[PDB]
Amino acid sequence: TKGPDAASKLPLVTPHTQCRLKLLKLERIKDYLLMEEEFIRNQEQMKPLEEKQEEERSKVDDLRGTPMSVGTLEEIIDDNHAIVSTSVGSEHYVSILSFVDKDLLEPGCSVLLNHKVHAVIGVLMDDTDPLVTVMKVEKAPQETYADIGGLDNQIQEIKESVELPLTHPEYYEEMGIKPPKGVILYGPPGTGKTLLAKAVANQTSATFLRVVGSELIQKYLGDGPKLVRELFRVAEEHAPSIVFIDEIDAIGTKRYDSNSGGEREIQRTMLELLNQLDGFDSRGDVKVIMATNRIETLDPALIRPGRIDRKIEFPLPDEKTKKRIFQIHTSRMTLADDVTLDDLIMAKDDLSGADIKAICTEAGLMALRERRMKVTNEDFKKSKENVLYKKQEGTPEGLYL
Amino acid sequence: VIDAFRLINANMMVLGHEPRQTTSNLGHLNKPSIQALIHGLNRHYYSITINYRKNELEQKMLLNLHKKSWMEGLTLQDYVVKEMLELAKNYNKAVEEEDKMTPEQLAIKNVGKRHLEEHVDVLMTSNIVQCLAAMLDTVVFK
Amino acid sequence: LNAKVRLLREELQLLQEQGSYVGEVVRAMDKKKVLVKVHPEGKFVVDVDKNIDINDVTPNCRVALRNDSYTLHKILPNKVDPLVSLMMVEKVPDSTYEMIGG
Amino acid sequence: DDIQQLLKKINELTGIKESDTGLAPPALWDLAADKQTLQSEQPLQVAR
Amino acid sequence: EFLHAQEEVKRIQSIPLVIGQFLEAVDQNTAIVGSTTGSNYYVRILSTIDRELLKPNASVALHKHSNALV
Ligand SMILES: Nc1ncnc2c1ncn2[C@@H]1O[C@H](COP(=O)(O)OP(=O)(O)OP(=O)(O)O)[C@@H](O)[C@H]1O
Repeated sequence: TKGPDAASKLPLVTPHTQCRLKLLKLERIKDYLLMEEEFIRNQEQMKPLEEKQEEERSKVDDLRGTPMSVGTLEEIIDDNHAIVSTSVGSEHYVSILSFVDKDLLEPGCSVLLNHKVHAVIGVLMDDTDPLVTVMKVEKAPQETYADIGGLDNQIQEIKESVELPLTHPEYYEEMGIKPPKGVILYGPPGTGKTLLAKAVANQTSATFLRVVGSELIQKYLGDGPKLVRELFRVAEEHAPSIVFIDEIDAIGTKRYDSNSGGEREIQRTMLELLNQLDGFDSRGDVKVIMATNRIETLDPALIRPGRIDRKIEFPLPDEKTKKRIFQIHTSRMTLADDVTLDDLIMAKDDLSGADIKAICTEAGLMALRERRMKVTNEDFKKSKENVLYKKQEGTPEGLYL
Repeated sequence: VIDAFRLINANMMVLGHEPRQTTSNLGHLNKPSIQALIHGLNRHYYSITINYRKNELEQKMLLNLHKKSWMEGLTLQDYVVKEMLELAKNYNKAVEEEDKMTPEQLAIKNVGKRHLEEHVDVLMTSNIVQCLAAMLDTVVFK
Repeated sequence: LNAKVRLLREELQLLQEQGSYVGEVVRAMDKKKVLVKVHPEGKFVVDVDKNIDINDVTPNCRVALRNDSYTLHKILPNKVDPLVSLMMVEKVPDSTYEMIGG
Repeated sequence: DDIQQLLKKINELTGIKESDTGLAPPALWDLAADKQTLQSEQPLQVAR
Repeated sequence: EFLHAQEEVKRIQSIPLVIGQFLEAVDQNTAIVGSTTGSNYYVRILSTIDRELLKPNASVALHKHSNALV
């Protein structure tokens, strides 16, 4: 078992402006962090009794040499001569006793031994592939939901799938319904799937797991799926948690034959991932979130109940969600009275949140170009033209219809 | 790389290892100190000071050996020496002429808050010896 | 002057000592210990010297590791095999700002 | 900015790691790890 | 004695060496070099060797015991 993320450094800065409250609020936070520094600065200073001038530890120091080799603990023998192999397959039946706890003996778990006499040292090392331990994150990026706006249905769905289960199972318990496990978020690019992922990551009581889809292309043949299997094992070990996979349309796509025979072998990774997700045995208590731009291209085998219990679409904000995003973004910046956000919202269609961020930033940049900190409607009039120029479509369907 | 070792029994380890009664020799013994692998296995051991036994007749015989045998001191054929000398001096003259640029720039530079090239002791010695060879050429013979 | 030169030549005797291996620190724990994986051979656990504090050690750093006692020697930067070749910050091109077109 | 500086320095100054494990409680090496262990440590060899 | 030291330093590099690839330079008189055996060592370089030639990967011979760049 384990715990999760430990960021959240007082998310109550609620004036959000140049006010003396936020001067008072943050200086309180400075006071408690300086004291907790001073609490650990003198914590060791008090009670000179430094482990009773030392005892017991000397034995473990002397018994085990300075360097400790590692190996795989093979068949155990009661006489402490369990077989162990080094990295080069140097299998050796060797004694194993010092001031060492002999209860965590299993085939296949890494064990530590002496460089010279190959005797088992003690600390059966408890660590995993660093390629995954790096993925673990305990720093919430930004605000949970306030920033996001307009996706009431989508946020409701994701909440029901993830947050509610690990808050109150009373309903689930009494009704006997197992909460949904897999969720796949899909939609046109920039709709904000990543935004919502970060959002939940900011308010997840459990440890978060982050992975990009194109991360299991290990060069060596085989290996690979072993990576994902170990990842799932680690995630299961560390208490309940959520595993997020971005751009999943890189390891599973229509599961088509080798064709040219290159044997890309990514198909093997996809099959192993699918097996781990749902096949035989039991997954345990682990939630899964998947994000992609194209979902149809995903092979059906990966996408089915028991693996992705929810498919959540993220459409382009039309007017109301569009207005929500627009004024949410503009809030943190000074704007003029004459500005008419609704005017721009109505004027333009097929506009995504990323474009809203870009257009507001560009309007601010243009205003700075004019040397005016305050913005004007004309600033937005120029910005929305500049930003929306790359898009050029429309067949000559201008007369027949 | 030779070295001398001697073991210590594990019965008297309560007593001092090597009772020392001389600072100079003890410090000289420690000057070699102990080798990495030596510490890796220094226990049950204590290196003992070694030294080359006094050597005069052997030393003198070897010294005579070097002059005539271990390096060119036949002293009768001891004296290209006029064939390749021209070419060696040509190389070194060209090289020194080239190297003379760097001191030029160094001097050119102002205060500002690779001139050292020597290359002259070699020429000095070589061509002074060649010129001295005239002594053999004109008197020692004929 | 030339006593100094002689002393420097004598101090060049340090070349006799064999160099230390190179190992990327897989993970550093407390109590002055770190598990490192040297390239030729599998990973192991080693004790750290006094020159460098533990906190300086982080996962995925290239520690120069003592050859004999398997004790930490130093830390080294630039754990980037061919991509530094693409870094090419050096060799600045011409100051073509003025001679750009209209 | 001083909040972030204090947070970084206190995260450095925590040092509550000490993942030092593997030893047995002093009730079994009581008559065990004492002499025979190190009395056989050099002699008791290893067979591949 | 100075001349003796100089000639000893020059001799230091004459002994048969082992080829290998220099990896990079840490600081003057020190560097990291990879051997033909594949292992990567942290060694020193003599003051005689000249830097610009050392900087590129290229190839270099090491002392079979000290492994120092020569
Ligand atoms: N409705 C919105 N409200 C607030 N911010 C939004 C909204 N829509 C988009 N954004 C912001 O604009 C960004 C652009 O979209 P994003 O980068 O999330 O792309 P995506 O395709 O949805 O996800 P990914 O980048 O993982 O493919 C969002 O991440 C978010 O920061």
